[PDB]
Amino acid sequence: RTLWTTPDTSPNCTIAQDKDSKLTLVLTKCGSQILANVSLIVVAGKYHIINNKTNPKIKSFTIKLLFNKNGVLLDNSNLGKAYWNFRSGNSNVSTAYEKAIGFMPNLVAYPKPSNSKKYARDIVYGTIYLGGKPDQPAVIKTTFNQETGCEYSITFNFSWSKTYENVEFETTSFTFSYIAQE
Amino acid sequence: SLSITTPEEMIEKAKGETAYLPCKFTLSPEDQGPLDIEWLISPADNQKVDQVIILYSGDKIYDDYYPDLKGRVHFTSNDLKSGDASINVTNLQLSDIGTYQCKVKKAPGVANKKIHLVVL
Ligand SMILES: CC(=O)N[C@H]1[C@H]([C@H](O)[C@H](O)CO)O[C@@](O)(C(=O)O)C[C@@H]1O
Ligand SMILES: [Ca+2]
Repeated sequence: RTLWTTPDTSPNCTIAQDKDSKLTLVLTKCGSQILANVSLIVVAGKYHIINNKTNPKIKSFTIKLLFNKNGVLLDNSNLGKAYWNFRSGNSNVSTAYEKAIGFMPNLVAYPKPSNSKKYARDIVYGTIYLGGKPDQPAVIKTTFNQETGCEYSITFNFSWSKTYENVEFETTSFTFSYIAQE
Repeated sequence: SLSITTPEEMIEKAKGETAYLPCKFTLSPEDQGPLDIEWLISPADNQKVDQVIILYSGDKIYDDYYPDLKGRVHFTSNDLKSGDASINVTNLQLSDIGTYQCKVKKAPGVANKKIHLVVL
């Protein structure tokens, strides 16, 4: 099964201001591994058009998905709940899901912060490209179970090093996987 | 240069809960001066200047500032100097709604972040 944002979401993400972005995230369960595909289109606000000549210190921002013990997305996540659900065709089933523990990042594989520093294996790095241009790389850093105030979390950090001038923040797609809770 | 992750951020949390206000920073090699962290709030009274909340300065925490937050605000990291100036605010009230600012300095490096906090 597939748990997703749908493939053409309306704004569903709030980073700097309400509904300023479109996170596309598709999670497909392959037994104990989740196959994940992600991209971002920023549609308004601080991160919409990058200009590091005028704003040299805008270099990194983060989106958090926080889940409860049932794998249900929490309200205070950056991603909104309305169109995060099990798929039906190119959309979602009509009723909000109640259980998705099989899609959660495994807590033994990726423990919450403790007296132990999290190992680097709890992170996956990828490079995506703004506007699909090969000379406009940005880094997507994905961390499992970093966050407080939840049972499970997936954190997406987007960052870049180049001085971009009037570059719209809309990315190519990246595939990764992670170990499922069950 | 010195920068902070998500330098403008919106955060929502429910009344009675604990807000986590992130201020994760990255230094440049030139930033060899003393680390200085300052958090401020803009009062709901728009005619009142910003008020200090909490400081980290000379490897010490100073928190005898904004009375409405006294006792409810703490730095969260066990190793702030490694790049984590985040704070939490306990037992959120509707009156905690507002814009919070984190200022990170390590001379000559400087950066700032603003958080719009909403309490439901
Ligand atoms: C898709 C890809 O691999 N892009 C890479 C590009 C291209 O190879 C060249 O721009 C084409 O000439 O080179 C970089 O140094 C750059 O421009 O920042 C790194 C970037 O990751
Ligand atoms: Ca004001």
